[PDB]
Amino acid sequence: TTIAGVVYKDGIVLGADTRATEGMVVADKNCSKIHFISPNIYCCGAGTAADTDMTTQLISSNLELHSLSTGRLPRVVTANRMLKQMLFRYQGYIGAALVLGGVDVTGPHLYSIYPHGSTDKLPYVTMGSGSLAAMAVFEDKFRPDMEEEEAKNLVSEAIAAGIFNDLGSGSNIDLCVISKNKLDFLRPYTVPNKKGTRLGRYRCEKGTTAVLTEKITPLEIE
Amino acid sequence: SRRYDSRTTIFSPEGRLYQVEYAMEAIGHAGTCLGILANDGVLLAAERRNIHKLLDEVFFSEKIYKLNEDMACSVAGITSDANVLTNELRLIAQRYLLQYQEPIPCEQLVTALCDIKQAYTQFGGKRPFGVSLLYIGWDKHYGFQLYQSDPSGNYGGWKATCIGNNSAAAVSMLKQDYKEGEMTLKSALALAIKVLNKTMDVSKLSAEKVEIATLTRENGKTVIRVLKQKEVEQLIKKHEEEEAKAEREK
Amino acid sequence: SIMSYNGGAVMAMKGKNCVAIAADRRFGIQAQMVTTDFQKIFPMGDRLYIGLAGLATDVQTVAQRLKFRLNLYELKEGRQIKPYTLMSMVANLLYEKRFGPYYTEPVIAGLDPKTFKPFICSLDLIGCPMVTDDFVVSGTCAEQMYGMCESLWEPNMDPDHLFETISQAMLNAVDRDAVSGMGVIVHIIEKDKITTRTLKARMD
Amino acid sequence: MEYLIGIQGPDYVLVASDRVAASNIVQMKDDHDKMFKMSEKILLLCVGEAGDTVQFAEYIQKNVQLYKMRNGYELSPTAAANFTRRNLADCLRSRTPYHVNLLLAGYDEHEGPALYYMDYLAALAKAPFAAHGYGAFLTLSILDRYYTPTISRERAVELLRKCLEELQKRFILNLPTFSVRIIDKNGIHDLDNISFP
Amino acid sequence: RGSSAGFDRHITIFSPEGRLYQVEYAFKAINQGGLTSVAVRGKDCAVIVTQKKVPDKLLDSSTVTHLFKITENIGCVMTGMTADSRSQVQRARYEAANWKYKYGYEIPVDMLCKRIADISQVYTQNAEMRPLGCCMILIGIDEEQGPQVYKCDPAGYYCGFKATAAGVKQTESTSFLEKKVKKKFDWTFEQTVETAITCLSTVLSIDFKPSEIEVGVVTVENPKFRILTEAEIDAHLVALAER
Amino acid sequence: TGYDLSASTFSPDGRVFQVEYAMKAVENSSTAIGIRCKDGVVFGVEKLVLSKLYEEGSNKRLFNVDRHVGMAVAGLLADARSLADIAREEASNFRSNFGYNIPLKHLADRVAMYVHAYTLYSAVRPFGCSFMLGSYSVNDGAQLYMIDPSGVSYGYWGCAIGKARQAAKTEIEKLQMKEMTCRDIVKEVAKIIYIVHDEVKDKAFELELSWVGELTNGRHEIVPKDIREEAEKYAKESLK
Amino acid sequence: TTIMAVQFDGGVVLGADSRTTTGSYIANRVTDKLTPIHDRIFCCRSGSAADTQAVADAVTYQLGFHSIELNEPPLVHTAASLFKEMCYRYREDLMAGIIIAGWDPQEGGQVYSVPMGGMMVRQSFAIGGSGSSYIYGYVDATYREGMTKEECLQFTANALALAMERDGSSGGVIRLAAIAESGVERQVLLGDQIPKFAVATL
Amino acid sequence: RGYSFSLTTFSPSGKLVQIEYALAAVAGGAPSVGIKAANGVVLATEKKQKSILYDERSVHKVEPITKHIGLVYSGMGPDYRVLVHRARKLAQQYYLVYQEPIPTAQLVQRVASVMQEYTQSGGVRPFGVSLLICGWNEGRPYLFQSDPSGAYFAWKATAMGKNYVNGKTFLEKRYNEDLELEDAIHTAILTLKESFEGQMTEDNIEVGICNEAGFRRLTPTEVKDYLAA
Amino acid sequence: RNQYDNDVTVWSPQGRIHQIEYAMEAVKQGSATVGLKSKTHAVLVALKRAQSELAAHQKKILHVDNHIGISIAGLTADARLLCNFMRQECLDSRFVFDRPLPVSRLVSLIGSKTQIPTQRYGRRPYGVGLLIAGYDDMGPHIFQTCPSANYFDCRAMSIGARSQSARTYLERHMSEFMECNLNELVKHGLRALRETLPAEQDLTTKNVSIGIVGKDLEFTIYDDDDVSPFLEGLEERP
Repeated sequence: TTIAGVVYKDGIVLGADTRATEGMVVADKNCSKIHFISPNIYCCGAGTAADTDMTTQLISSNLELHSLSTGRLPRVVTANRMLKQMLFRYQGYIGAALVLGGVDVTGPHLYSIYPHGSTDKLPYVTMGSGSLAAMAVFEDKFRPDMEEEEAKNLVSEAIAAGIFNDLGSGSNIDLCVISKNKLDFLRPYTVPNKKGTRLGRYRCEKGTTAVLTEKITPLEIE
Repeated sequence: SRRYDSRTTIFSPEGRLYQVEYAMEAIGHAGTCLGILANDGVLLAAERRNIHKLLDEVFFSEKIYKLNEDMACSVAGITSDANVLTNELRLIAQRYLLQYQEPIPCEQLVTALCDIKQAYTQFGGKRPFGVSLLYIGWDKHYGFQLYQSDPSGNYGGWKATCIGNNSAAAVSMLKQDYKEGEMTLKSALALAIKVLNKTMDVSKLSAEKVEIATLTRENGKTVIRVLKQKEVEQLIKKHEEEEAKAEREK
Repeated sequence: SIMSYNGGAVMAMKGKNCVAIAADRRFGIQAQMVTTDFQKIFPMGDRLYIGLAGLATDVQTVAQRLKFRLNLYELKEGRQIKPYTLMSMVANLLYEKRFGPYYTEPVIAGLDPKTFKPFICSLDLIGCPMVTDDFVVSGTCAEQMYGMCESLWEPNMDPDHLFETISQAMLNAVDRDAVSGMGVIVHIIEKDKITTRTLKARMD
Repeated sequence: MEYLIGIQGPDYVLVASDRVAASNIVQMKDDHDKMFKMSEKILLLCVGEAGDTVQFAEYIQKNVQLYKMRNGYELSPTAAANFTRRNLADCLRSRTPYHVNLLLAGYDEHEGPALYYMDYLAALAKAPFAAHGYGAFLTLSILDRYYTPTISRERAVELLRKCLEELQKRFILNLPTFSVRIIDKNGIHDLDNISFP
Repeated sequence: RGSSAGFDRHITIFSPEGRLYQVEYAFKAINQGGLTSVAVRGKDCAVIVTQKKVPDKLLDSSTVTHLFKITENIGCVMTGMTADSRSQVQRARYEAANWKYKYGYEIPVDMLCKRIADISQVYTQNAEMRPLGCCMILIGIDEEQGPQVYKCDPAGYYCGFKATAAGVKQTESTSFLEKKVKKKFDWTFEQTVETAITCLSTVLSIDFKPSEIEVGVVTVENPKFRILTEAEIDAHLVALAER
Repeated sequence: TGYDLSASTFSPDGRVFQVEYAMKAVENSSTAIGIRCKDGVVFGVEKLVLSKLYEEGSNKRLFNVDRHVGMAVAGLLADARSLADIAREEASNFRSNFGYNIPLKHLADRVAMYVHAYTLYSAVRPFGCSFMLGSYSVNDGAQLYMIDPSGVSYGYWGCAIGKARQAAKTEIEKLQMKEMTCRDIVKEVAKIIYIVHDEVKDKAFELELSWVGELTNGRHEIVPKDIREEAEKYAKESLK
Repeated sequence: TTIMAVQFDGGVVLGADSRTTTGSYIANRVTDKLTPIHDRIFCCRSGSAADTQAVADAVTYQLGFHSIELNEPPLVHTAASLFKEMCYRYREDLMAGIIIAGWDPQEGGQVYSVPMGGMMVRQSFAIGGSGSSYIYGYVDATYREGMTKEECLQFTANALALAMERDGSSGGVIRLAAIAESGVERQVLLGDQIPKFAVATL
Repeated sequence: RGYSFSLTTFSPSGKLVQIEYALAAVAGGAPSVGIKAANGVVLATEKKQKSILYDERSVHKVEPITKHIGLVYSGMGPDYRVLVHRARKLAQQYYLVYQEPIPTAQLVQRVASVMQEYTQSGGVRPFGVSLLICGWNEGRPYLFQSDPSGAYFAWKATAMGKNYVNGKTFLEKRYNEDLELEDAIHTAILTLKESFEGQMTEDNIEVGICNEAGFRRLTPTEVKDYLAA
Repeated sequence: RNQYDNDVTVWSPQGRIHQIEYAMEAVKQGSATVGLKSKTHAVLVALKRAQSELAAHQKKILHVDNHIGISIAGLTADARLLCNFMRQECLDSRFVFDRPLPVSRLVSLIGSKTQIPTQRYGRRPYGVGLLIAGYDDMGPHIFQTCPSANYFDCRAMSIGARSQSARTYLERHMSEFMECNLNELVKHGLRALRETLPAEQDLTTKNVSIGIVGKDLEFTIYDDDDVSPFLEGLEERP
């Protein structure tokens, strides 16, 4: 897994791959490692996938409560604190490593959360297996106050480096662009690798397979 | 605090439980309901008290409250306590199914709920469940069954009965008309329309007032079917025709 | 491998207005078979099926708990459950036991009751949903049937081709692992009907 | 160590058990009864770790007879099997796991005979024949060879004696005598104990 | 009209009209204290004024005060039973700090008053426990909204106000204020203070001295809650009496 | 009225009559006074001796809730002892957690909230005791707080509780404690108690005194008998 | 990591590096271990980042409540005592070493050191972390009674640079703070701003 | 801890007098109205304030439970706020479990279960409010009414509060199933105008609509635009 | 009228709790007993009542520890409850600190445990009055306890029916008790208790029990057999 985030001038860009692996065999080639916490806050998850998904769902619920109770949009520090307190209560057993990003009244805020409850507010972070390659790309080519296009290209290059240099990551690049005014969720932002066309046709004709029993049941419709 | 307490779960000098007596009285006010057993099936029938024109129909039935594949329960009394009891019943049946991987018998289900109702009578210092509700269903052991329940926590198996308003008149009509072991679902429907017309204050059963559901076995799979407005319209038309033919004779 | 104690394999595939779901029949201890009539696919609706592989006791327990919750849902709501909803319910159920988990990897397959749109999914040991558009697997011979399906599968297949595909895949896969086999059953789901067929397979 | 065997048929279930109770090198008892009847027409056979067997069996017996007294009709074998499977499965996660290997047998007037199998992990299964213990490895191949679903009860007893004599010749442990009893519509019937002098 | 049945007057249950007589008696308990408080918000500042009646010289005037500091940027004035008041401000402080610990930012006054009102609701709903005979007035600066004034009551009403009054002279004070806000005004800091002090002095006929009252403020320039000293209060008063 | 039988009720005019009835009780108790001064604080009690049998030091109405703070009570001495236990617990927990001697303001607030919890619920009656706490710290200074059964806590330059609260307050009001010091204050404390004591209604009293200040290095203690005798002599002589 | 604190007349100086490591990989090279518990009270954090952040937030909560209910500015001894009870009660779970410093009117500038195990010790100068080992000698030699604010700042910067060059876990940019009655003056030394010491250079 | 005996108990007639009395308080509550159009549903009520000093924007009688559900009340405001908070918690529990927005029917079932839980439980009074719940699920609108007893009914259109009998008569006179929400809003505003007893303005009332987009409470500007008719 | 009396959590309009006064009246009915002390010794003397001629008289005086003994009055069930509590307190003291528990701290604990129920609904005061007697490093002590949890410290005291005669006798003769031998002290207490008796009745070995504690002497109860020497030299009724 390779997730990455960056702060540009007037918002945040998050990026991630789509390869989910059970062991060393690919299970899902178009996974969504970008989750919804709030309309203005989004998160990307790595580590134990179930832990990440359920934690993000829980905090999304609590922030929905908080936001519609207050009548104002939720903040990022709230999510970060909820997450870190939960994860510390469970003492690292839930293996949810998260990069959390959102835009609120104070400004764009991006957090990296570790399973044991640590946090760090950064301008750019990377987590997962390709985190080191993505950090390399960012430490090389990151500059403060980038334009949106430059930030998108940077994050794409970083996720691509994690893809083409880590076994765990692959298959696609996903992007999410949060700003003060809009949210652009780009699921197939890039397709660096595709499956090659099958040269030979192996379609099996009818009767290729034997059968020892058959039982048809009609379904009533109205 | 002793001063502010009703002290529901106590006996009376005559030996009565006044709270469950009063709950029965409240059920006497509720919209009338009845169920009729037959050789081939059983049917619930109710008087839909909420007959206002503006009311929508966003539910399968107003009162029928299906519980399981093989049983259901119409209601008389407080709708809130009814909803709670129906939830408890569904939980009970699904617990039995989780345990034994067979559908629950109706007698066991009714016994469980009646024990729950009795508990509120005996201890807790809480008010009883002011609900009496019919049960219909099919079990392999005894087949089609009809059961009645009271707030007291006591139940009985009936071939045909009525609860709610004018239940006494309904039963007086049912005793003479019901034929033991000599009924079919059509005849039972007709008798239901008859006693509903006799018991209800409405001059004629509009087919908006009534709600009917039937229970039958088709191809080893029981079905619980709420009769549609056209069906019950045809039924009341047939009943009016029969009443006119009887009157025209004399 | 606690999952390899009972073995087993479950698979699902998608087609044009149709889904197919298949599973082996063997119930066996780590090397000893007991029965060739084990139910690993359980019906959770009119045209929605779930398929479980892993420890057989957890298979049965999960199916029972799921039928419990599902019947309550169908009674309270008054409608049949949607596949995505069942997926979410299963994930919650498995994550309730995140410590001391049910050792099973479910597979759900069905059509949306309103639009009759195909749906397939898989969940991890602890309830990680994984929706796909082509196929999903769970079991010991997963590594085999992944490549087998990657090759044979083609988009927008009709039910005939879908059956031949899933059959060839399951057979050529389970023939190549020890602890699964002893026949295989294939349920085909489409809007009008349900079709179930057992295949002739090597009982070795 | 202990050996159980079950043979379903058209109209009957045949079950057998070894009558040995052994703590260690020594054999304490030679007339141990591993068969518990939960009702008139269903039997429960239990083996495994000591104490867990009798505790669990008596618990299930209590619950089944309680069902009978409360509701007026006995449980079916399928219901009893799923009940004991639930109670066993709930416990393996708990601090008190019952390590018991079971084999249930019953006759239903409607559904006919039935034989169920569940291991200590509580994985249930309906089988035409089944066995437990290390001897099952030897005897299952006999049944797979000579078993037919139309088998008469005399032939079933014969097949049983074949399995047991193979155990006597080929199995290291000493299982001299075996209890036998048949379930059918009439009820549970005890038979002459199969012995090998 | 005002019928009664059972223990409707003795505990919090519905009368035949549904009035909950008890919470009304709790409202009377606020006026039992015998003091009055006034609040008013301007475009850039909010204030709260209240009487400071020392019955005995021996009492330390420093200790006695109905103005409290919930947070750095929140202050409140309590009217009614002093004990229930102190309980409520302690609970408010708890809720503020717990909000900070959980959600990572300073609680808004609206959420605080809503929490306090929900708490008072659980009192007026349950029969065991009486409603607290106090009403709270909160002032604070919301970054987006601006200055804010909210009042709580024993029942649970938690509305937001341009200006408010609480105590024995609540009706007279709000009659006074409704005329002022009906007329347009700029509502600067000095104008707000003058308006509040004039409302209090008019309803009471007191013609206050410096010690006779206390006042607290929040300004967008200085959002921290500040209780003005006797010197600043006298400075404002001398300005008022001159004009 | 039926509204007076529980403290979870309210009068139609807004009053919880149980609390008023409770403070009647402390008003039906022998008086006690505490007078704050520059150096520290002094306490004084009119401990009515019920019988010649009871020993000197019986029914002690002056407690030490902590080393740096003292206590003086009226009303039901049982409830007084209970609240002294509560205060000692609060002080101990505060020292254990925050590492230093508790401030008297916070202590009085905590004690008052514990009192105030009791006047709300019907399961529990209000306390029957009103009491004064007194402490001296070099940073905080002399501090005196009086508490009532209602749970209201206020600081006082001089406080009185009991039957003769009013006359005691007058005699204290003419005192001007602010300039004075403890060694002087003890004497007119004795004077005031000897004044308000009713020889006819109250048969006899044993003066109980306690002080705290810089002279004690911030340690509340009972008066040495030499000074107690000197003050009692001055009081009786001035009494005429 | 390396954290350091020194008491001068009328205040204190806090210094710490900006490196936190997971193994040999630097997850964050600009982390701020200096944490404000209160306006005049600060905390440096060593050990498990999770444990230190958690106990810091809880202490901030408790101390804010205590300060606001007292209506007086809190004490450094009080904050250190809170940290002490927390770290001692959870000494088994928490691998955390803390050093607390602040200013209060009653006692002035104060530094307390709460190492692992939950003991509390007031110190004139106190260092912590993996890198404090390498500079115990430097502080023992260099320290002198009566140092000033700028002198103590330079002392702390030199010490932290010496620790940073040697210790792999410590590194990054030096973050400094000085606390007094006036307020907090924070500054960050990076690159050439950091003091440099000549290598052997044979 | 708390009283453990029911304060609501059966009269010899058989009626829960506490429930009847809570319904009386609801009747004395402020007017409220709901109209289910084919394309949407509208919820409205009057927000009449005792004085101009009160801030209208401070508090809303129309509160959204979710994106696609919002409700309004007549009766006791604090009780309404307890209920709306618990309802939000219930809906989000459903969302955590099923990852699908709750149907309004299940929501009102659950909150009615709560309202039942209070009348039966000990040491408590019933909730002194009745709610109108609106929703858009399965491309269909809904309108429900939850009484203090804990009983939910479904209406095409209805009213609550003062003069609800006359309002319901007027509404039955003026209701058509084929209406769009644009005309439904006018009918609801007219219904409130029947019993408003004043010159209603954007501040004097509050309104919200539910549709395929979701639930939203109309701002005073567009409320004024609708009031122009 | 019945209001303000049925429960303990109800202050009267006159600022009193009637149930506590009633529990005290319960003690005023009980069997009489005396406690007095000197520089070195503390004595507890009791009239043990008999329900009938055949019945043995009630055990008024109890052991708590070697250095402490009590004499009860009123409800013996409440008495035995408090005595078990006190025994456990003293046992905990010896277990923990390996020291005798001081009498003052013990009565402080008793007052606390006796005060908690009288401030709560659905609980009653301990309707018992005690006289404590012990010897500690300070010296002999006599503490009185009431259902009202307040306790007292006294050179001499008597609680029970017709105790006022004993109290006035003790007030008259308090001067000498401080400097007395054990026999003289117990004889004084016995005369005091004799005043409480009806004029018809007279002290006997059967109806009297004595409990004595001192510096070397542990708490010792002298029953009917061994109580005769103490009363052997006593004068007749005037």
